[PDB]
Amino acid sequence: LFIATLKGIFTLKDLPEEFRPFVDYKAGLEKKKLSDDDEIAIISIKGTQSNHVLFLSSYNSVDEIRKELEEAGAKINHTTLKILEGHL
Repeated sequence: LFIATLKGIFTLKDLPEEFRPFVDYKAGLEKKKLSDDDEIAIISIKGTQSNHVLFLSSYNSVDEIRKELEEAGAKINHTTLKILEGHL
C-alpha cells in the first residue's frame, strides 16, 4: 500500500473505459482510423496529477509485448522517445 498507478486497456470505440472518452479526440482528430480496431494503452502515474498515452499496432502475440508494455507504463527510464519510435 504505497505505489499509485492506474493501468487501463482502451480499445475500439468502446475504449472510453465505462465512460471516459478522453483519447477519443485522437480517434476523431481528423477522421483517423476507425475500423473498430482503435487500440491505445493509457497509463496514469504519479506525474503531478497527469497521465500519458501510447498508440498500439499489435499487442496480441506473446510476452514479447507483455513485459514491453508493463515497463512502458511505469519503467525506470521512459520519456526517451526511442522505444516509441520502434512502435510508432
